[PDB]
Amino acid sequence: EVQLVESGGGLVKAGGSLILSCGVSNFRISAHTMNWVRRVPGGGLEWVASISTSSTYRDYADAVKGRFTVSRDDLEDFVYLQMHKMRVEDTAIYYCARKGSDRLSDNDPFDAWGPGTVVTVSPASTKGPSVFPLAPSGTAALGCLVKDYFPEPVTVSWNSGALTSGVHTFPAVLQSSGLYSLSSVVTVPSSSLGTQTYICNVNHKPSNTKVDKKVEPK
Amino acid sequence: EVQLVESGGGLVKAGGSLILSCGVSNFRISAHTMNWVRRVPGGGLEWVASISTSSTYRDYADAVKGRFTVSRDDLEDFVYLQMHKMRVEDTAIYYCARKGSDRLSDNDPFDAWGPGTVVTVSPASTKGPSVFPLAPSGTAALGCLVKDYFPEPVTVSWNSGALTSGVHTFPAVLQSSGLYSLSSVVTVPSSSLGTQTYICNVNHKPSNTKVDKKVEPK
Amino acid sequence: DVVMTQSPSTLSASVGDTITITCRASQSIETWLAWYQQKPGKAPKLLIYKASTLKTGVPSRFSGSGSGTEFTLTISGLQFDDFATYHCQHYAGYSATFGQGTRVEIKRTVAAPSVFIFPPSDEQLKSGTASVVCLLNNFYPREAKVQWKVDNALQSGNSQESVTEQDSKDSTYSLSSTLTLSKADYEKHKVYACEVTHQGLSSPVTKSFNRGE
Amino acid sequence: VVMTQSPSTLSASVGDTITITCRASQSIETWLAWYQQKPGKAPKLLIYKASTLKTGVPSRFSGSGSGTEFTLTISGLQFDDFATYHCQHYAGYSATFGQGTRVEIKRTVAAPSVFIFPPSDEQLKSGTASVVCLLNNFYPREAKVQWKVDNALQSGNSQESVTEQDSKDSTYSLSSTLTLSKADYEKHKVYACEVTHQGLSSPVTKSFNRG
Ligand SMILES: *[C@@H]1O[C@H](CO)[C@@H](O[C@@H]2O[C@H](CO)[C@@H](O[C@@H]3O[C@H](CO[C@H]4O[C@H](CO[C@H]5O[C@H](CO)[C@@H](O)[C@H](O)[C@@H]5O[C@H]5O[C@H](CO)[C@@H](O)[C@H](O)[C@@H]5O)[C@@H](O)[C@H](O[C@@H]5O[C@H](CO)[C@@H](O)[C@H](O)[C@@H]5O)[C@@H]4O)[C@@H](O)[C@H](O[C@@H]4O[C@H](CO)[C@@H](O)[C@H](O)[C@@H]4O)[C@@H]3O)[C@H](O)[C@H]2NC(C)=O)[C@H](O)[C@H]1NC(C)=O
Ligand SMILES: *[C@@H]1O[C@H](CO)[C@@H](O[C@@H]2O[C@H](CO)[C@@H](O[C@@H]3O[C@H](CO[C@@H]4O[C@H](CO)[C@@H](O)[C@H](O)[C@@H]4O)[C@@H](O)[C@H](O[C@H]4O[C@H](CO)[C@@H](O)[C@H](O)[C@@H]4O)[C@@H]3O)[C@H](O)[C@H]2NC(C)=O)[C@H](O)[C@H]1NC(C)=O
Ligand SMILES: *[C@@H]1O[C@H](CO)[C@@H](O[C@@H]2O[C@H](CO)[C@@H](O[C@@H]3O[C@H](CO[C@H]4O[C@H](CO)[C@@H](O)[C@H](O)[C@@H]4O)[C@@H](O)[C@H](O[C@H]4O[C@H](CO)[C@@H](O)[C@H](O)[C@@H]4O)[C@@H]3O)[C@H](O)[C@H]2NC(C)=O)[C@H](O)[C@H]1NC(C)=O
Repeated sequence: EVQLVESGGGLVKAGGSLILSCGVSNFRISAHTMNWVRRVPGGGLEWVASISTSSTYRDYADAVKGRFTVSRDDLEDFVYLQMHKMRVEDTAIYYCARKGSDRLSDNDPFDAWGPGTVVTVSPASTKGPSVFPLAPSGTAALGCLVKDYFPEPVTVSWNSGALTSGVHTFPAVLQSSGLYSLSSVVTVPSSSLGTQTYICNVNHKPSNTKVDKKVEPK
Repeated sequence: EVQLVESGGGLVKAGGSLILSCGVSNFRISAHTMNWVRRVPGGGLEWVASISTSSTYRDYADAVKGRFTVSRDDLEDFVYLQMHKMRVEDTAIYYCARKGSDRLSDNDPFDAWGPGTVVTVSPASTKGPSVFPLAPSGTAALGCLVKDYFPEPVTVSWNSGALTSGVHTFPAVLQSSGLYSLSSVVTVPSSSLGTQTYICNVNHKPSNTKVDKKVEPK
Repeated sequence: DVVMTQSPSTLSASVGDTITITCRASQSIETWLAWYQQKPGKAPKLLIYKASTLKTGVPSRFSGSGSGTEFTLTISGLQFDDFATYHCQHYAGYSATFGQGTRVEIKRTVAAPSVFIFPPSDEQLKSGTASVVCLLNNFYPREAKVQWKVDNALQSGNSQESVTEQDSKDSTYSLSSTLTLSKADYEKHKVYACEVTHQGLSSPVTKSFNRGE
Repeated sequence: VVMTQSPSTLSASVGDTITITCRASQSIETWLAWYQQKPGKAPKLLIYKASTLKTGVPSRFSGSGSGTEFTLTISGLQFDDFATYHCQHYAGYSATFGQGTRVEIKRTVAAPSVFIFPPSDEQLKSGTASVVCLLNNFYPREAKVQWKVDNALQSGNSQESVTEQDSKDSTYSLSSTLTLSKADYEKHKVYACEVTHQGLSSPVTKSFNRG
């Protein structure tokens, strides 16, 4: 028996990027042309890429040609597949199989395969923010809490840029959901809380989302 | 300018695996020793891997030695870093750095750096499920419902193996949360809904989180 | 460039049946075909490494043929082991292409789905998530369609389906579909229904419930 | 090889001449380099071979030392020079780094003004509660925020973010967000934020009662 061991596969976002790799055991890849194959949710096998013995010639299936790059390491026995700007239909199990035979030739089938690794390309390429008020309970503090937006960045202004003094817009934090969240605050005179209107202008160019939120006492 | 661009960042789980890569422009990599570096939570740097010209030598810091693997592929100008068995202290920005000078020598600093890509290792190495009843409305169907776990499997049985005819447990689905869900069901005589107490004895075997739930009419 | 025209897309049979399958190349190749088995979610296994040319260690029940354009695979009395997918491959020096695999399956008469709908448990709902489950308990063949309607509004994009493979005692397929909604959105509407069509049904089947009733 | 760098934070005025020291656990000859790093940016090389200034690096940066003691001197701090800095031992096919030094603008100690914000009704109706504690205009940068719900120390359910030094008053500000589902937030009443900081003689707590 001989073995191949795919790694790196998981959840992805459309127009995002991932890299797969395949290790091996009981054999050396330095003799073999190495191939990537996938099984789509529709159940059919698609060939994806190959790279020759001696790393000479690299070839691709026409759905991934130009978008993907195949790579190899003949010494530690690893193969790689960069997947730049993935499509929703790049969702598949991705297998790494060796072109091979007991005696090798200038043309053979795939005589050993690894168990395959799942890749899912979720269709949400950009997510637009939610915006929530940070309500002011001398000097008072108020703000806006931008949340659940992808990718960065978000820009925030206050009163269309007329209110700049005392404003702090914080660096975003990356949540364990894979989505970003930032807060923008401003300190102002407590006396102005009844008359002055405070509006934070949240712009998210990647989703083409603009939100104007008025922040007022509860 | 010299151009470097990392790819393959994002979220990972403790005990999990990832692969980084970096590609370049305005230079060919083959004349350079190439490196990986990270910025750990204290704002300090750590060096992570170095691969020499012609892949002659590969050296690593003790924290990542035997866990990680660097590789390079000069004929397309790419460098790779596998990260098997990631741990929470590997949470950092990662960068692909060129060892170099205006005139290259036998030992040099790191001159050209890519903009970096973030890697986060979340401590959720075995996230335990949430388990919920599917309540019966001549033949009735009942069941149990598993959500939000990693890794697989979640295992299910009916009344500790006393019930087996008409039992089905479905293949898991990968949610947009990056966590699994499934359901288990059984069909039984409607007359027995009053007398027989159906229960599902479950386990998330990775975390060894043993759960039970009685299923009865609502 | 070559495309493979494999036929049928699904073959129905039973233990001891001799079966034949056929891959037809869209333009001629020099007998460069090979054939694989694939069990669900597994790696494929190579059976035949050139047309009619069985790989060593493969069970003697397997066979095939090739004519430079038309090709076959044949199995000499199926075992319970053989009820998996089969794929043809055309392999060139630095590329390959495969047929849309012939799924081999255990045959029976058509059987319509018993449909059941489950509301979310109160215990799930208090946590803030509502998972509504639709169960097609047993049917044959595999191909079925389920759609969700909330307040008679056809839903789109908020459900995940999985099918169990053939049952060990009756060889039927089964499907479950999970409609996912936050507690907020779920309490916004009353009726939650699933509508099913299948080979055995003369009209669509709908199961529904009213939230809170 | 192991390295140490001191001080971990260096506070100075514009125009000052400052020194940052690196000490190696064993002799590394002159095989050491220095790097400037801005927030959110990859490090830029300043000096190598201990003293060799990189082509295009301003002359105000210099380095000296051999064996186990190395120094980076910045002679006349400009606003661009207030950054992270790191000593780096380099060898034919490897490297290692010290812990780094952060250079900031010095000002008097300023205690944070603390504010706590409960979740908005809108967000709360969606099923998620994000309270936000704000530490406004403090100096130096080290501050600690602890969340307590019904006097229960929270852990693992909050994230923090800190601004860079304010261009006008040289202070920092910090926001901490404690995130909880609607199911978990309605369980407990009081939500507090305990702040400690060099400018506070005792910790300051801001709190609210749910509802
Ligand atoms: C004078 O004559 C000599 C020959 O006598 C000429 O030299 C030859 O020049 C050819 C044309 O430039 C080159 O052919 C091209 O090569 C590339 C890469 O080929 C790689 O694979 C070769 C085969 O190795 C296989 O097969 C053998 C058995 O035959 C096995 O032992 C081996 O383990 C390996 O098996 C694996 O791969 C198979 C598929 O390849 C699988 O079927 C197996 O199961 C298994 O997985 C190998 O020998 C080559 O060796 C290297 O060659 C490099 C130079 O090319 C050299 O740098 C290096 O040091 C090695 O010696 C390679 O590793 C193919 O991809 C090309 O394919 C064509 O590409 C076209 C597009 O570009 C396309 O249109 C067309 O359809 C084809 O796909 C092509 O075959 C020869 O490699 C080269 N040979 C040597 C020894 O140098 C010389 O050029 C000529 N000069 C003049 C002026 O006339
Ligand atoms: C005939 O055969 C002889 C012996 O086999 C060959 O001599 C060897 O040649 C190779 C290639 O020229 C040498 O490797 C390179 O040596 C460079 C200089 O020598 C080193 O100096 C340092 C001190 O500065 C010493 O510490 C070393 O021990 C060596 O003496 C060296 O700079 C170079 O570095 C490599 O890696 C760096 C990484 O960045 C690259 O930048 C650099 O370009 C290069 O790739 C190599 O190590 C080897 O040292 C020679 N051996 C000796 C001394 O005999 C002849 O070259 C052969 N001639 C023919 C006809 O081919
Ligand atoms: C003449 O032709 C022969 C083949 O016919 C070449 O021999 C091969 O040479 C390579 C490169 O030196 C060898 O690859 C090395 O293998 C090491 C492990 O070898 C043992 O274990 C393996 C299984 O794991 C067995 O197959 C093998 O027989 C041994 O028992 C690896 O650890 C090496 O990796 C290290 O070195 C490289 C480069 O320095 C680094 O990039 C790696 O990170 C790592 O540090 C290396 O991959 C190969 O094993 C040899 N094959 C055989 C059959 O012996 C000759 O090299 C060639 N002559 C010349 C001068 O090129």
